[PDB]
Amino acid sequence: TQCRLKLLKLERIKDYLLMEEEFIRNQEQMKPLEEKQEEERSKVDDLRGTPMSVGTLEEIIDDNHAIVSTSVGSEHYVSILSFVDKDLLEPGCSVLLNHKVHAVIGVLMDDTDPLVTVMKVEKAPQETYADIGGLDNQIQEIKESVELPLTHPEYYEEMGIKPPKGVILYGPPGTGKTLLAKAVANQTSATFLRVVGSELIQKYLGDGPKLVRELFRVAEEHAPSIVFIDEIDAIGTKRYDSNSGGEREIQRTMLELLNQLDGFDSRGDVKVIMATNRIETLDPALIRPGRIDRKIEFPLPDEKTKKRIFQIHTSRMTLADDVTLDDLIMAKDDLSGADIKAICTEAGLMALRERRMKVTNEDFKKSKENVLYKKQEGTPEGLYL
Amino acid sequence: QIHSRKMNVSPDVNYEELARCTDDFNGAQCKAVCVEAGMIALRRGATELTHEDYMEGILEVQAKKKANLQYYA
Amino acid sequence: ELFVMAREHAPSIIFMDEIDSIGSSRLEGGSGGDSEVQRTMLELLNQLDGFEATKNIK
Amino acid sequence: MEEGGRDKTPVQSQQPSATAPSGADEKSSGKERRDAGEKDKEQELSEEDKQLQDELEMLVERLGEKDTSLYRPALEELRRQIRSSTTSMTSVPKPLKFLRPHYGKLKEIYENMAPGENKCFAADIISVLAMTMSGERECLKYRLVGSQEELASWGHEYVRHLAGEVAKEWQELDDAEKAQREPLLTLVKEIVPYNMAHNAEHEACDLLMEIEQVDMLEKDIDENAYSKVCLYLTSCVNYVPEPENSALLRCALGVFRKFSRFPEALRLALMLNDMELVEDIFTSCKDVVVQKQMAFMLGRHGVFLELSEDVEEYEDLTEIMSNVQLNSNFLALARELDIMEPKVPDDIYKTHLENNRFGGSGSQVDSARMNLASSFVNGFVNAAFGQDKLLTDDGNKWLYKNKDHGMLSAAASLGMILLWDVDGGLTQIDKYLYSSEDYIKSGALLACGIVNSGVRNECDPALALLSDYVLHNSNTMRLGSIFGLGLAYAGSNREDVLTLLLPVMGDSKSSMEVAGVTALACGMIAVGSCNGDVTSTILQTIMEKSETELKDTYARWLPLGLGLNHLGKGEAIEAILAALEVVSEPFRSFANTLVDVCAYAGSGNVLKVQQLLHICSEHFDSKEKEEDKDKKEKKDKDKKEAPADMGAHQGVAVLGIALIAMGEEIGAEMALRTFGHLLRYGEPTLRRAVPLALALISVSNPRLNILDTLSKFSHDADPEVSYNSIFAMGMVGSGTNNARLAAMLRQLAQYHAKDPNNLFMVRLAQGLTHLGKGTLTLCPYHSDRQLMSQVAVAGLLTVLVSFLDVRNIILGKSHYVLYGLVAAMQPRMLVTFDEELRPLPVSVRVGQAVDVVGQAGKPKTITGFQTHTTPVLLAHGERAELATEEFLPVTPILEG
Amino acid sequence: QSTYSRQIKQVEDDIQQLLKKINELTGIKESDTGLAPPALWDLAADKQTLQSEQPLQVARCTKIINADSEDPKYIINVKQFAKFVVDLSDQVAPTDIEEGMRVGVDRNKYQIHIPLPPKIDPTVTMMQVEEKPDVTYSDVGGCKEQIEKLREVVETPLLHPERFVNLGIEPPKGVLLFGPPGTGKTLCARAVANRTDACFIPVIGSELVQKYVGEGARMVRELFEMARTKKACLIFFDEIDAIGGARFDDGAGGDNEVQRTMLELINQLDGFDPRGNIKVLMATNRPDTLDPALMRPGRLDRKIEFSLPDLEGRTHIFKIHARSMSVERDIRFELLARLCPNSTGAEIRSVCTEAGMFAIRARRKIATEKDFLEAVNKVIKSYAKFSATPRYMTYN
Amino acid sequence: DRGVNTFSPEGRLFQVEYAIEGHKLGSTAIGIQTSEGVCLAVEKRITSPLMEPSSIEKIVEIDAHIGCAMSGLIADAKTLIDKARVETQNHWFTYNETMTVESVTQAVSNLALQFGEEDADPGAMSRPFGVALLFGGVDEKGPQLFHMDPSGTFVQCDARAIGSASEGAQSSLQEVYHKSTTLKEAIKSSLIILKQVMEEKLNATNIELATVQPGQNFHMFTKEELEEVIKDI
Repeated sequence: TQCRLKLLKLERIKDYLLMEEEFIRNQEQMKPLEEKQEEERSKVDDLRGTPMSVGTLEEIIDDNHAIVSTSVGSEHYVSILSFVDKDLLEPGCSVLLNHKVHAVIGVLMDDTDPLVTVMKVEKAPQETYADIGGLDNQIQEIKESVELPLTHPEYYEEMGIKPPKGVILYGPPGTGKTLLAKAVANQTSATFLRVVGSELIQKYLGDGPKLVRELFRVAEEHAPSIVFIDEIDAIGTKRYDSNSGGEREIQRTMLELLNQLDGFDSRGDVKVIMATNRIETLDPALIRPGRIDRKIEFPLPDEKTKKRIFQIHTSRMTLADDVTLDDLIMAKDDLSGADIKAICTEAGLMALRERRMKVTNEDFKKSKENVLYKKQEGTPEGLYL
Repeated sequence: QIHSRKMNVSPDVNYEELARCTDDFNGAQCKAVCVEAGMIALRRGATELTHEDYMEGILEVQAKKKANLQYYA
Repeated sequence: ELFVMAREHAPSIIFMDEIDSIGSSRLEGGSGGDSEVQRTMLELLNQLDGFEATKNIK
Repeated sequence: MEEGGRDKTPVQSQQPSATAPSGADEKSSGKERRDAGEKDKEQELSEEDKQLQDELEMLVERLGEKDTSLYRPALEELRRQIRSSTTSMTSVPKPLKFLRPHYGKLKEIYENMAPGENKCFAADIISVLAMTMSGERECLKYRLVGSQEELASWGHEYVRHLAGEVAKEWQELDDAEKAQREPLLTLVKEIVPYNMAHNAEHEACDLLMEIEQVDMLEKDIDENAYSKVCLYLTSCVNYVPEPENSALLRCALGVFRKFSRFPEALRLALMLNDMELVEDIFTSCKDVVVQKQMAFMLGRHGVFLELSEDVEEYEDLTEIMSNVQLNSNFLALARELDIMEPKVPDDIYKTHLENNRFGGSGSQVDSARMNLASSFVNGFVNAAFGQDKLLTDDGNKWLYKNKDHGMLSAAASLGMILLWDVDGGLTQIDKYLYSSEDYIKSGALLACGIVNSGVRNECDPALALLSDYVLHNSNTMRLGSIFGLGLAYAGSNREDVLTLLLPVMGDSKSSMEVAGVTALACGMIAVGSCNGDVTSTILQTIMEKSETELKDTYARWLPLGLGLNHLGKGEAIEAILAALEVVSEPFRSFANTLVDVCAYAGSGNVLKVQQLLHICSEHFDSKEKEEDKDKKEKKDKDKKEAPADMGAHQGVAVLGIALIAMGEEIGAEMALRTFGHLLRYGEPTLRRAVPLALALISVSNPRLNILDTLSKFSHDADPEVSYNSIFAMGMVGSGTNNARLAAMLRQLAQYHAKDPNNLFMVRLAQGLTHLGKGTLTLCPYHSDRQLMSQVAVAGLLTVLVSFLDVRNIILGKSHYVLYGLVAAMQPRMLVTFDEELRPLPVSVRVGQAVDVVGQAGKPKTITGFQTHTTPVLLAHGERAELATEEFLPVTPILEG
Repeated sequence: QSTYSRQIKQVEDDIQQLLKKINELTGIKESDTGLAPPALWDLAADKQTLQSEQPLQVARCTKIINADSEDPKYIINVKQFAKFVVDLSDQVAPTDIEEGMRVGVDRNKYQIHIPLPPKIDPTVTMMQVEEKPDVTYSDVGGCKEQIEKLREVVETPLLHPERFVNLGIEPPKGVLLFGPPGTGKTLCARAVANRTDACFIPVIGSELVQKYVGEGARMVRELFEMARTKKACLIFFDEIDAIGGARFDDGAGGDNEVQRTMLELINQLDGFDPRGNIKVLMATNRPDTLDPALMRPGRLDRKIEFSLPDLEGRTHIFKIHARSMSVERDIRFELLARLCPNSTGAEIRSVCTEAGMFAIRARRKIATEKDFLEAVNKVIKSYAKFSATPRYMTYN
Repeated sequence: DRGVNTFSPEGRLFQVEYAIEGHKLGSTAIGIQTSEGVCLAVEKRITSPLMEPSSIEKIVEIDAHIGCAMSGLIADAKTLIDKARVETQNHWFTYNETMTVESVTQAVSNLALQFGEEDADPGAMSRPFGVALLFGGVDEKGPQLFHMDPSGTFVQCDARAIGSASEGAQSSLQEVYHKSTTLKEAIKSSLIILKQVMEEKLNATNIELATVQPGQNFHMFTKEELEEVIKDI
C-alpha cells in the first residue's frame, strides 16, 4: 500500500527534473538539442506572429495534412509546418492557425462554447442528505443500483453482467423525487449534470441529436457521473407542433439517447436517474428493461413520514411555539412530500403581505388551503371514499 | 430454367412446381428462395440440393418469434 | 447560458408572452410553444449553483 | 447518538440501536470498558456474554444499510473499549469472543487512512490479537462474505487486515496461514497480493490450488490475483535493495514452479542467475501435477517462451540443465528430446521468410569504401532472419573483394543473416573457414558460432566445433573463436565453456588490437548464469593498462570485461579478487573498487546512491574514463525490474546520458552514441517516441555513428505503424551527402531502419513482461564506445541475433505450427490487475492467426468460452502463446 | 521514505513552474512540437512551407477544362460553394486531378499541389463509430437459433466469395432486422461482425441527418460508396427511424428531410448495378414505416424478425448469461426465464442483472435462492407491463 | 394501429402467440394416467398456510367420473371450467353413459378461439383463452388423460405436465415416470415434479390431490391424505 506510493512517485520525480535538466544543459554542451531546439521555438513563434486565425480541427489525415475549418469563412486542407506535430491536435480541441498562410502553428486554445455550459450544472442544495425523513427504503434501492458499482466497478463488470445502471423514479409526483437525486449525488460524490428532456427538441434542425451526444460525452469525461434527467416525460407526452424541426426532430432525438446510453457504444460509469411523472405516460421506445435494472414505485406518503420532514423545515424556519406542525399534517390526507415544502415556502411569503417578518400559526392555516387545492384537493375525494 | 444451369436444383421440387400448390409469387421472390436453398446446402458442404433446403427457404423468408409449428400443428 | 448572462446584468426578467394572435400556429399540440420554454427554464432554475435560496432572475 | 437500543427492552428502541454506538451506549460500550475493569471478571461474565451476542447482531444490521454515516463512527467508538482490558485477561474463552468483532472495527481505519505511520501501528495491534483469539478471524471473514447484504466500502476493508498478520510484530508463525484469504482473493484483487508476497503465505496457495482452479476457469479471474503477488515480489527490489529481495525471490520461485501457472516461475529463476534453479523449473511441473495435460509440457514450453537474448532456447543455462531431468520427465524420450533440440525450433522460422519477402535492394558494389559499406547493409535490410539468402550464397561480390580488417567484418556479419539454420548456413561458413587469409577464417568463426547453435542440446553441440578452433596459434583466429564461443553459450554455466576461456589471452602481448574482445566474450558467459570466474580476464587487465593506454580501443575493452565478469553475483567475485592482489600496481587499486560496485549492482536504491561518489567527472589518468560510461547506463537493472518500473526507466535511460555529458565533455559524444543501444536493452513500455526524437539531431552532432546506433532500436515494431518512421529516417541520411565516409554511416542507418513488412521485431523482453537479461546485446554494446569507430570494430558491432521466434500461438498438446488458430478479443476491458495484462476469458469470437508484434497485442487473448478453459500461458502474442490448460490432454480449441 | 513523501506534494508545483520549458520541448500550450514525429518529418516538411502548398483550401473539382494564358487549369467549386479557375503547381501531372474528384487549391495562389482524398466529408457519422464492439458474448445467449440464421446470409460471402461463384449462387444482399426496442437487433449484428472478422462500421442515421435538407443526403451517398469500394465490408445501420421513417406530407408539416435521406440509402444498397458482395444490414424500429423499394429481394432477400426472442431463446439467454456469472446452480435458470412474460431479450437479461446485483451486494462467490426470487417476482409484475413491447407490438 | 386480430409478418396470429406466454405466470396442472386411475395434482398457489384449505377449488369435478385440473391464467380458467360442467352434463344427461375423456376435450377446444373485435358479441370472446386444461377421468374403454391448449389441439396423454415452466414441468417427467407403474408411484411422481415446476414449497395447504379411478368417482383429498402424498416424493 505505502510501498506503492513510492513507485508512482518514482516516475514523476524523473519527469520534472529531466525536462528541466535537458533543456538548459543540452543547448550548452556539444550539438544534441542545440540548434534544432532553438529552431522549433523560433520558427513557430515567428510564423504565428500577429494575427492568428482560430480554426477547429475537424479531422486529421495520414499524409502530414489535416482538414481544419477556419473561422474566416474558408476551410483548409493545411500542410504541416516544420516542427509541429499532427498527432497532438485532439478532435475535442480547436487548433490555432497562422492566418497569412494556413498551416497549424499550434494549440494555445482549446476554445469553449455555450453548448458545454448546458450539460455542466453545479449543485450546492439547501436540502440535501438527512433533510429528508421517512420513505427510508426508497433511498436504499437507489444506492444499490447507482452508488455501489460506480464506486467499485471492479466486481460488477468482472462477474459477467454489464453494471446495473440507474433507477426510474415514478409514482405519485411530489414525493421528493428531485431532492433524492441531488442528495444521493453528494454522498457518492458524482459529478451532477442536469438537463431537461424538453430542451433537447428545439427550433434548430439537426442540432437535436448532436446535443444528446454531447450530454453523454461530457458525462463520461467527468468520470464518476450521474446524469439526472429532469422531466424526460415531456418528449413523449407532447408532439409540440411549434418546432420547425417537426415530428422528424422528435424521432431522431429519441433514438440518439438510446445509442449514447449503451447501444453499440456501451459507455460505462454513466448512470441515468430518470425523473418522470409516471412511466405509463412515458414513450415506449425509451422505456424498456435491461438499460435500467431497477424501477422504484413510491407509495402515497403517510402521516407518519410527513412528521420527520417537517421537523427539518421547522429547524430551517423562524423558531416559535406558534409553529404548529401536527395540526397541518393531520388534516391533510395520504399525499406527497412536496406539500410539506409548499406549506413552509408559502407561509414566509404570506408574512410579507402583512408587513411582518414573523411566520406564525395564522400564515400556516391560510397556506394549508391553497396547497391542498392546488395539489390534488380532498373535497372531490371524500364522496368516492 | 436459367437459374438451374448456374447452381444445382433438386429433382424433387423446382419453384415452378412449388408455385402450383401455393399461389403466385414475383420473379425476385423465385430467385431469392432459390439462392437461399443453395445457401443451406453450401453450409452443409454439399453442392447438391434437397427438397428440405427449399422448404426451409419458405420459412427463412417468414418472420419468427416463438418458432413452433407444433402449436400451429 | 441565459441565466448566467442575465446574472451579470442582474436583476433581469426573462419574459414569456402569449396573446394568441402572434404565434397562433404554435398554440396546438403541446399546447403552446411558450410553455416548453417555461418548463425547461424553471426546472434548471430550481437548482444551479447556490441560486435556490437566492433570486434576482425571474 | 440516540441513547439506548439494545440496552432498552421496548419494541420501539430497535431503530435507535443501530445509531447508538456512534455517540455512546448505556452498558454496551461499558461492557468491554467500564464494567469489565471496575467489577471482577467472573461476576461480570454472565452479563458480558449476552451483550456480546447483541454487538454481533449490530454489525450485521449496519452491513444491512449502505450508509457510511452509520457504519464508520459506530465501529470506531467500540474499539477503544476492547483495547483496555478484555484483550487477554478476562478468561480463557471470553477474550476469543471479544476479539472476533474487534477485527471488523479495525479494517475500516487501516484501509481508509493510507499513510506509513498508520500502516505500522495497525500491524502491532493485529498480530498480538490474532495469536490470542486463535483462529476466529478465519470464521469472521467467511461469515461476512456470505452475509445477506454488505457495503461496497467493506469490500476494500476486509482484505486490508490480512496485512497486520504478515509483518509478524507479535507473531512468528502462529496464524501466519490465512485470515480466510481465499474468498477474499476471489472477490477483489488489490491489497491482498502484497500481504501474501511478503509473508511467505504463498506456500499454502499450492495446497489450495485444487479448489481455486474452478474459479480461475470461467466463473471469475482468480488467476489475475496470483499474477499480482508476483508483480509485488519483483517490485520489492525497487522498494528495498537487491540483497534483501534475493532471499525472497528464492522462496517465491519454489511456490510458483509448483503452481500451474508457469510464466511467473520463469521470470524469477531468470532474475536469480543460478544453475540449480533452472533444472528445478523444468522438472517440478511434471512431478507436482501427475496428469499428462499441459503439466509435463510446461517445462519445455516455458524455456521456449523465455526470450531474453540469442538464438533458440535463448538463456542456454537452461538448455544444458534440462537434459538429465529430460530422461525423468518422460513424455516420450524420443519426442521430448527432439522438441527440446534446437533442430525443431529452426524449421518454423523458414516459413516466416516467405511472408516477409525481399527487401534487398542494397549495395553489394565493388571497390572503395562501398565494398566495406555493402557488407553491413546486406543483413541490415532483413534484420534477424528474412529472405536475404540469395545475396549470402553469392560469395564473390561482397565477402572476397575486401582488404585488411574489412575481410573479418564481411565474414562476421554473415552469421547473423544465416541465423536459425540447422545446416546449409554451416556449409556456407565452413567453405570460407578453409579459404583465403587469416582474416577470412577468424571472421568466419563468429559466424560459425551463430549457425552451429542449431544442432545442440547435448548431442553434437555447438561447443564441439568451437573447441577444435580455439587452439589456433594465430591471434586473430583464436580471438574470433572465443568470440564465437561467447556468442553461442550467451550466459551459461558449463564446465567446458569455462575451461576454453581459462588459458586464452594469457598475455597482454598480442599482435592484433582486437585481443581485448576475448575478455568481453568471457564477461558475457558470467552474466545470465553463475559467473565464469576466469583467472585470465582478471589478472591481465591491470598489466594491459600499464603497458599501454595510448590505443583508445585496446585500453577500454579489458576493464569492460572485468566489470561484466563480476556481474551476476556478489559472492563469487571474492575468490578471483583474492588472487589479483598478489600482483599490486596503482591500476589494481581501481580494479578493487569495481568489485564493490559490481556486488551492489542491480539494487533499486544502493546503485543510485553510489553515483554521487562516482568515477565520472574524474580522470586519474584515463583509467576512470573506461568504466565510467558503463556505470551510468544501469542497463541490466532497467530490463530486470517489473513492467511497472518501465514507465520510470524511460526517464532513467536519458538521465544516464545526461550525466555523462555533464561530468565529462569528451564523454558527451560517446554518451549519445551509447543511447541507441541503451533503449534496445531497455525495451521500454513505450517505444515510439524516444529513438525518433534522437534520430534527426544525430545527423548534426560529430560522429554520424550515433545515427547508426539509433537505427537498431529505431525501426521498433516492424512496418505497419512504423512505415512513416522508417521512410523518414532513411531520407534524412540519403538526403545529405558531403563525403563517401559520411555517406557510409548514414547509408548503414537508412538500410537498417528500412526493413520490409512483417519482420522480426527488436526485443530482449519475454513478450509477456518486459523482464529479461541481455548478454547478446553486449556484442555491439561494448564496441560502441571506441573513439572513432574503425573498420575492425564495425564488424563486431553488426550482429543483431536476439529477435523473436515466429511461433506466438499454440505449443499446446504438441502442435508447434504457424497454421492459424482462433483467438478471442474483449472489446470491454476490466483488467489492469494482471501483471502480464491479459483481459477476461469470457471472450467474444473473432478469426484466426497471431503473428509477430513487438508493442501491443495486449487485448488479444485465446478463447476460453468455446468449450470453457483458462490460459496457463498468458496471451499477448509478442512472445506469448495462445495456449490453455484444461482437464483434457488435447486442446478442445481446434485450429482455425 | 519521509523524503520521498515530500516529493509527492512538490511535483505538482514543480511541473507548473517548469511549464513554459515543458511546452516547447514535449508539446501542447506555447510552441507545440512533439519532438518525436515532426522532427523526423522535418526534411520533407520544408518543401511544403517554401511553396504556396499552405494554404491548400478545401475543394472538389467540377470539371478539368484546360485553357490558355496559364495552360494547366481546372474548374473547381469549393465546399463553401463558389468556383475559382486555378492552376497546376508542378508536382503532379494533369492526370492526377480528375473530374468529380476531391482536390486541394491554394487561397493565396490558387493551384494544385496534391489532390485531396475523395469522399470523407462526414466527420459527424465517424463520431459514433467504434469498430468491432460487443458487451461480451455470454449476454447474447451464445448460439441461439436467431444467431445461426443471421450467419448464413451475413458471414459467409465476406469470408469466402469463392464458395459462392463455385456453386453458382447469386450472392445475397439485405437482411432487415426488426422488433421493438430491446430485442437485440444490434447485439446479434455485433456478434456476427466479430466472427466474420470483416471491417465493421456501425453508424446511427441520426448524425447522417444534419443541418438542412440535402446535406445529410450527401453524407449517406458518400459513405455508402466508400464502403462498397472497400472489399469485405460489413455495415450495420443502427436504429433507423431517423433515415427510415414514413413517406408522406400533408402540407402542414412534412417528412421530407427524413425521406430524402431514407430514399438515398435504399437506392444505394444493390444499386442500379447488379450487386456487389459487400453486405448491408438495416435495423428498423417499426415494420410499419417501410416502403416497397426497400422490401424487394436483392435489396432484402429474406426478412428476419428478431422480435421477442423465441421459445428456445428465452432459456438460452439466461443459462449462457448465468454460466459467466457466479450464481447458485440448484435453481433452474429456465424456470426464471419461463416466468418472464412475453419476454423481450432485454427483459430476460434484466432478471440476471437484478439477481446478480443482490449476490454482489452480499459479496458471495455464488448467489442464493432469495436473490433470484425477489428479482423474478419483481420482473414479472412491473417490468413486463412497462416494456417496449405491449405498445409497439399491437401497432406493428 | 391495427389489431391483435391481424396476422404478424410471420404469417401467424398475434393474439394466439401472446396467449401461451400468459400461462406461465400461474398455476400448474400435472395429470398422470395409469391403468388403475387418473390422478390430478395442482397447486393451490398460497401466500400462507393461514389461508383456509376448506374450499379452495382448482381441481373441480366436470362429471362424477371425469375431473379436471387447470393451469395457466387462473382467472380466465374459473369461468371455462364452470361452463364446461354444464356442457358435459348436457351430454351425460342425453346419452346416459359415462362420459369419455376425449369427448369433453374436443367440445371445450372450439370456445378457446372465437376471438375478434368484429364477429363477436358479449357472450362470445374478444380475446383468446390462455388456459391449458388437463382433463383426467375413467371411461368405458378405461383410464384416459387428455390435454387441451389454447390452439385447440387435443391429444392423448399417458403423462402430461404443464405449469409455470411448461418446459420445465415436462423435462422432469421423463426422468421420473415410466410407462407401466403403480397408482401409488403415480401420485408420488407428481409430488417430485410439482416442486420443480413451482417456485414455491411443499405444504399441505399448497398442494391439492384428486383421483378418479375404476368404479369410483372424482375424489377430493383431505388434509390427512394430502399429507400421505406429500410424504411420497
